[PDB]
Amino acid sequence: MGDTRPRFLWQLKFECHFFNGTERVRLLERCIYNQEESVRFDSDVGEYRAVTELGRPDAEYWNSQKDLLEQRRAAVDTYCRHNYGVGESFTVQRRVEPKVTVYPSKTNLLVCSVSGFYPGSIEVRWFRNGQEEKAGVVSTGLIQNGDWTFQTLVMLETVPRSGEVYTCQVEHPSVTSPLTVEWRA
Amino acid sequence: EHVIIQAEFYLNPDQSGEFMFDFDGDEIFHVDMAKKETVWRLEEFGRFASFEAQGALANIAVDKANLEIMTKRSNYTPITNVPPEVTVLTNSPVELREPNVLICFIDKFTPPVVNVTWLRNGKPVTTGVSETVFLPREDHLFRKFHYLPFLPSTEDVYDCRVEHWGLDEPLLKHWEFD
Amino acid sequence: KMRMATPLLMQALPM
Repeated sequence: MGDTRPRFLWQLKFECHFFNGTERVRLLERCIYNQEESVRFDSDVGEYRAVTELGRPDAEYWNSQKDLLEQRRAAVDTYCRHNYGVGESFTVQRRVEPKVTVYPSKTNLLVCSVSGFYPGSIEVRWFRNGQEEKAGVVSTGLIQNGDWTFQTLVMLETVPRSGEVYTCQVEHPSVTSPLTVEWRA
Repeated sequence: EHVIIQAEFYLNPDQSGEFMFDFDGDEIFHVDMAKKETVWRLEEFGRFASFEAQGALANIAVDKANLEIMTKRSNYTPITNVPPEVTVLTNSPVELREPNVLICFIDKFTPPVVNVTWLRNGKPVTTGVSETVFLPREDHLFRKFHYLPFLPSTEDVYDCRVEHWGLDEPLLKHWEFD
Repeated sequence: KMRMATPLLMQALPM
C-alpha cells in the first residue's frame, strides 16, 4: 500500500426514511466532504441548511434557485414513495427461512446457530426441559452477511446432565410456528 | 420502518466513484460505470424492476465537479485515513466436505480504497471469489464484503489479507477448522 | 422503473 498522495472525497446520500410504509416519509439529501457532512436538505425543514461553515455557500446558492427547491420538496412523492412502491415486492416483503442448528462448545457451552435468514427481526430462546432459560444466555447479535441474509449465534452456558433436553427455539416472520432444534447430553 | 439510500461518491486523485442503492443495509444494486449497466445485487431483483444506468454517470460527473470545487474551498484539506476493522466468518456452521463460503467483512473505514487477498495456506486464491462495492454507513465510513467459496478441510488454513492507507502493515485475519 | 435523484451543481464562479 503506497501512494501517500493526499486524498479528497465527496459523498452524496439521498436517504428516503419510511414509517408504517408510505404513511410518513422524510427525505434527507446529505452532502459530505472528507467524511464531514457540510450541507443537507431535510424534507422536514424544506430547504438547504449548512451543517459546517464549508457548506454555507451551497445552502444559499441552492436555496436561491426556487424552482429546484420545489422539485426537492416533491421528491418525497416523486422519488421516495415512487421508489418504495417499485421495490416493496422483493425488499420489504422478502422472507427467507432461518436454518437452525445446535452444537456444544467449551470455555460447558451450548451453541444455537441461526443462519441464512431475512429479514433481521428475530427471536431466539433457550429451553431447559421446556423451562425457558432467561439467564446465562449470551448472544452474538445480528450479523449482516451482505448478501441479503443474516446470521446469529446464541450461547447457553450450562453444565448438562443426561435426562436433560435442551431446546433452541426461533421465531421469525418467515415461519408460522416456531422452529425448534433439540440437543441431548 | 425502513430506509432507502442512493449513495454515490467521487474520489481524487484516484478518479474512482460508485453509485448504489441501499435498503436497510443491503445493496439493491449499483451501476457498472464503464459498461453503463445496472448490476442487481441478486439476479431476481432484475426481473421485478429496472434502472436507467446512464443517469448514474451524469450524477457522478456532477459529484466530480463539486469535489473539485470543495477541494479548493477547503484549501486542499485532505481526508484523514481511518483503518478498517476486519472480520472473517462463515456463511453457515462448518461441516467437512460440505461446501461453505468464507466471508471477509471489511468495516468502519475511509477512503474507499482497499486491497483484499484471500490466502489459502499462505497462497493467493481467486477461484470463484466475489466482492461487493463500497456500502454506506451512518458515520459515513464504508463497508465491504469479500467472499470465498470453499470445501472445509482439516489440513487447509485461511487468511484474509487487507491493506489500507490507515494501516501500517497488511492486516491478516486467520481462520481454520477448529 | 426505479427513479434517480440528481445532485445540484455548486456555484462555479465563487465569490
